[PDB]
Amino acid sequence: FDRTAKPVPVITSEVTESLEDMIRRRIQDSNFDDLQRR
Amino acid sequence: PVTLAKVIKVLGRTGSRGGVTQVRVEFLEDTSRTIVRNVKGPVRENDILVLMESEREARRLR
Amino acid sequence: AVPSVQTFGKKKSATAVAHVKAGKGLIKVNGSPITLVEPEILRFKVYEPLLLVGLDKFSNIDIRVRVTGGGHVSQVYAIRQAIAKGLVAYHQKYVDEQSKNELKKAFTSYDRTLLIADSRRPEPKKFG
Amino acid sequence: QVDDEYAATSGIMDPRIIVTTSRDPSTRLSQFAKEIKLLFPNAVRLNRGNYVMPNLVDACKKSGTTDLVVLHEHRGVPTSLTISHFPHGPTAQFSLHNVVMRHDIINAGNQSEVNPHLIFDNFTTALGKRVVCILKHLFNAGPKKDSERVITFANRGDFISVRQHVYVRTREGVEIAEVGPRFEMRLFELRLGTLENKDADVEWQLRRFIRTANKKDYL
Amino acid sequence: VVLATPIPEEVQQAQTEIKLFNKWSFEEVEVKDASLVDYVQVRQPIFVAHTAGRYANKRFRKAQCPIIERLTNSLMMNGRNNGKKLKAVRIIKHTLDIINVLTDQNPIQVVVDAITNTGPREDTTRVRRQAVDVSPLRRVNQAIALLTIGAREAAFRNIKTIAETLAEELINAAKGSSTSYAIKKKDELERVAKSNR
Amino acid sequence: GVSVRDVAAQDFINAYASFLQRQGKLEVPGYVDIVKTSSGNEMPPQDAEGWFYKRAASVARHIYMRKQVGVGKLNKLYGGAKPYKHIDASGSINRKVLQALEKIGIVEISPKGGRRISENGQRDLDRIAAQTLE
Amino acid sequence: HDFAVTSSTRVQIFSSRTRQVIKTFSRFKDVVYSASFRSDGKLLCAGDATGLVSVYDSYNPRTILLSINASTHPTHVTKFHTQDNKILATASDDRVTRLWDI
Amino acid sequence: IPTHAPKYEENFNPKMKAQLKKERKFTMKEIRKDAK
Amino acid sequence: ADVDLHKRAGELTQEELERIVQIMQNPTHYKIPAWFLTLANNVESKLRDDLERLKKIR
Amino acid sequence: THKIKYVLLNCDDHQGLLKKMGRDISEARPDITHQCLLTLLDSPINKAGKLQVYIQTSRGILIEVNPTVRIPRTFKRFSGLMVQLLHKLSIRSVNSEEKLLKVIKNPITDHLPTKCRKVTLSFDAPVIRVQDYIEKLDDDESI
Amino acid sequence: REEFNPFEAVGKPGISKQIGEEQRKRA
Amino acid sequence: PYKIFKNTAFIKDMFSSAMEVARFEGAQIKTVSGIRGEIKRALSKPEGH
RNA sequence: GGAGCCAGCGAGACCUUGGCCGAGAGGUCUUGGAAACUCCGUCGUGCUGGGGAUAGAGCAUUGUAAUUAUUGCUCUUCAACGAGGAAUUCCUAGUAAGCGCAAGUCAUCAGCUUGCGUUGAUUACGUCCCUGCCCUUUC
Ligand SMILES: [Mg+2]
Ligand SMILES: [Mg+2]
Ligand SMILES: [Mg+2]
Ligand SMILES: [Mg+2]
Ligand SMILES: [Mg+2]
Repeated sequence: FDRTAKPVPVITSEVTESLEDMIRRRIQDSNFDDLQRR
Repeated sequence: PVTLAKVIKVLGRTGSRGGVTQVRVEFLEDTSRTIVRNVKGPVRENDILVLMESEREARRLR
Repeated sequence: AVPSVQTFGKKKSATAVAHVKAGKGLIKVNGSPITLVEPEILRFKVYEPLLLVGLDKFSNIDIRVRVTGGGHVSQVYAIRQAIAKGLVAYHQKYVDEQSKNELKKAFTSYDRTLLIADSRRPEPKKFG
Repeated sequence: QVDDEYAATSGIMDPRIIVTTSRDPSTRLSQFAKEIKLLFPNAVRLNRGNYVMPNLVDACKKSGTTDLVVLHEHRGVPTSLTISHFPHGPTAQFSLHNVVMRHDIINAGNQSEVNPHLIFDNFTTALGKRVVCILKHLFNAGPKKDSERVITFANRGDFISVRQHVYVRTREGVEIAEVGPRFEMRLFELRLGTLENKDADVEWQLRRFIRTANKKDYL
Repeated sequence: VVLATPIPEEVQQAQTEIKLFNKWSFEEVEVKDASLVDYVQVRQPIFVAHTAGRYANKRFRKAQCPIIERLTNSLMMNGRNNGKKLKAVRIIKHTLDIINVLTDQNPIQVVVDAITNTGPREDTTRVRRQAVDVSPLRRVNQAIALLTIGAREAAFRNIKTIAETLAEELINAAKGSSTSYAIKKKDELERVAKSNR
Repeated sequence: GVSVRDVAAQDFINAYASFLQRQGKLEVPGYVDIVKTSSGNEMPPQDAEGWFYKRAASVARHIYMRKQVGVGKLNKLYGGAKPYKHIDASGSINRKVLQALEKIGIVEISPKGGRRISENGQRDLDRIAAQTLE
Repeated sequence: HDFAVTSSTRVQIFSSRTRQVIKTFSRFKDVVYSASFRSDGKLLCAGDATGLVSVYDSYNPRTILLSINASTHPTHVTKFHTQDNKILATASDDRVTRLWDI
Repeated sequence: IPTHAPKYEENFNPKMKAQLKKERKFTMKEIRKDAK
Repeated sequence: ADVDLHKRAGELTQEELERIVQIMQNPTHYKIPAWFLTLANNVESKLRDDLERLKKIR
Repeated sequence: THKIKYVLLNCDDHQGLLKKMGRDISEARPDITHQCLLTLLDSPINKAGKLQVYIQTSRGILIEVNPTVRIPRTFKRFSGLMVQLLHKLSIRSVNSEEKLLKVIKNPITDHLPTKCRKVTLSFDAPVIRVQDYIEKLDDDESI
Repeated sequence: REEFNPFEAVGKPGISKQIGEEQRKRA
Repeated sequence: PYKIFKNTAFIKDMFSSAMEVARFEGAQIKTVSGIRGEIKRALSKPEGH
């Protein structure tokens, strides 16, 4: 049967590993999307 | 009888323990005589305080 | 027409509308006498204006107060504020200015909250 | 460029943040309100005891606040979050899913309150840029290069995953230790005005029953 | 002068002098210990305890609070009674009536005697324990708390009501008898401080 | 000159309730002694002999202050809290009271429904307003 | 000058002018044996078959101001001393007439 | 002084309609997780 | 019974107590109003069967 | 207590499990406690109602023993009682009128009488005659 | 890396919902 | 439907027990008129609502 | 148990003001589209006139075609509960806390969410001593 809405996303271990990869992966390159004094 | 003292100055930056205030008080019996004491409760200038002992001088209680 | 003035007294949600006209000293609240105002413990509170300025001034006027809103205490404060404001307004409109000045003087000497609305404004003690 | 509401103060003055809750909050929303405060370096927690919304916004504006955060719950489970930017908006409302507080960890310890590094991932659409602008300015400008604290906002199918980690630069990579809390946040309303003004024009709304709501992506 | 409202003669006597509940004069009430003066206030007469004053604004306005009002506020505890001031006022009125009956002395005077007597002059602070003095505001606060707590606990599940147990506690404290629970606690605190003096 | 509103709320009700009991012309149904006056109530009125007359006395004013009265308003007027439901007072007693009063002539059927304080009744009320004062 | 009557387990105060009960004192559990007033009349004392003697504020039934258990035996007579207020005398079937103080 | 025996279960455990409710909850609870 | 309620149960005189007995035993005579005077196991088994089928799904 | 069923941990019955818990079994003998309350509860002083019993479990748990109680004599049943008291915090009578055993808040002193004398059993301490000790002692206080 | 993920310092019981899903995944 | 409060409504006879509702939480539904909706939550009392 | 009484939020046939019945629940005939609290009374330290679970007998509502459930009212029956261990969370003025009322307005919520009003306090409002988080030393 059909559903109206998106299902709420689920934080599996693989999702954490993929997310935690990107968090670590970025930091090597020091690429932080940050506000800086203008 | 317990001697009386009216506060004249609330001392600051005395390093007293939390909840303790070091104050300077003048005896009602003798205005000139002044003693430094420690207060566990609230206190300002011009309020009157009980001194069971009039000889002890206050020391920083850490 | 008959000289008359209208005033409003507010405390929290309580609002009292007072009509003061030329009369023979009849004071009523919600169609009832000021003597039957409830709570009785706070009746003296509603008596505060009448006793302060002396009863003779009211003897030449009728005051009708209708109260709506708030609780019992707030309603009592609304009634006393409305009565005081109505008396001062009537004296200003149809009586000499010295009388209104003396009323305001002894009045604010006793209690300013009776004329000026008292608002227990919330205050953010915490910074920000 | 930076939005007009933020252009004047973008990269000049640090923000002032107010975090509060609904009337008669449950216990947990009190703790969860704190964790939001600790998340934002310049946030201060205030009790909403009998405070009325026009009174709240006006009092906050008088004191010079930049943004307001109001939080809702259901049986102590944080359900919604709303962020209102002063003086004239915008107001964004957010729905919380999979919320996991830090009080919910044993022996976790205290947070570091240094200015954190920020990561915004998978924000592509114009609305995606707008929401990023709203969230970016909650924090101070100019975090130190060696700051060990990182906050990430990762967009996965309009469900923004929020995480807080502390990293250590090792000789052969980085190791990140999560601090929490964990929660998934989704936009469903964005209005041009303060939260009090219910009549403010809606910049954007989420249509929940559109037949493609099943597979429509907005961020 | 003819007005709708007539003034009873009792109201005229009240106009002559302000008395608590239109029954008790503050004129003869004095604090025995000169120190508790300016922290135990009886100089301003009040007809009823209710005042709607702002005493939590600055640290010390509670000092200026009438002590009868202080006792009334301290009474309404335990959650079920929170916010219930007027019942506390009635309880205090009945308690003063009882105290007047048992002792012909002014129940206001009995109250000030009890609060003065039960004030712990010396206490302890955890370091073990070390003895230190007590400030008069702390003395009066602790005294009211102990008296109210003793009266409450005594009649919590007893045939005695709150009013009569409160009257008994006040009378015993004023006498200085050990029967008063507050007197026992004060004496024990002072003894413990003396042990660690 | 004397009016019901000029009298303290409790005083005349006791006075007027005595008058109804003293008069003896107020019809009282048999089931007064067995009823609780409301579902929320737990026990019948303690003053079994006089409560209906006092019930009549209180009703006899609320028509005076408010010209129009119906059974529905009296039920809500005397209703009370029981989650709370705020059940209204039992309808049967108030209807009998309204019928009982108009038999004496204290009240009568008003236009557009309800009961009006009869010109005889308002005069009667203004009396027992008086002897309370004197 | 309202007069008090001791009957059954209760004491009733009658108004002189109205000649009708104005105060009814029913807290007494067993048979009541006295209703004597003090000289001022602000107090009234009473005796009970249980031997407990109770002191009430006249016209205020509710408050038990002083409750004393004179003896296990019945206390039939309780009288305030006319000259001195503070002392209250109690007689019992124990055949000892204790003189109590408030 | 009075003496009264203690009331206890010989082997303590840390009517049928009530069990139906608990087994409903467990059976109820599982259903959403599959549906989700 | 025309018996004052404030009275204790001890004091009662004989005639009123007999009257009370008559009232209780003869309510209708004195006009007392009338108004004043496995499947679950099967459902349990069915729930268990549904639970077992549900396990079979998985 | 510990689930195997929660059983009152015994020095002899459960030696391996207490080894797994790491607690020395030598101090795992509730029988000594049981014997003390038996002779204590059945003493004439208890039956005369001038004795009340306090138990401080080694873990730090304080128990009230109402003088009215009548424990089972068999130790096996007694263990059955003790496991429950720890779990329910209380014990109720068969007739359901009074709570016989109740766990309570530490420290003991607040439950101890306001005027009271305290002594311990030390073999090294000087030997004293208990009758003399109580006789020389006051009356309003408590021991 | 594994040690310093308390959600999977240790969390309270019931925080992580991994066991159900991997079992749903197996099904 | 048996009760209506603006967008929100309670419906009956769709399901015999609450067990059935939980299986169908969030499902698409629509009326004969064509207004679309969603199964939000099962009501504890009565069963199936 | 009586008697006295005060709110502010809120508008998508079905709702309703009013009359007549019934102890109540609830029926029938018509018109338009608040509590907490105050005063006086009864009980009285007794698991008691606190508590209302379970159970029995009735009087009604809603469907639907079953003697099926459903939701109320009346009488009787009258349980656990006697202030809560080890531990633990939060809190500074209209604040804690108590009290009721209203709307369910695309996320969440169905005796739960939000909002509204009413009663209204004790203590603290100083300190870096302990703990923790920071700033400075163009030392
Ligand atoms: Mg609420
Ligand atoms: Mg909430
Ligand atoms: Mg009441
Ligand atoms: Mg609250
Ligand atoms: Mg501060």
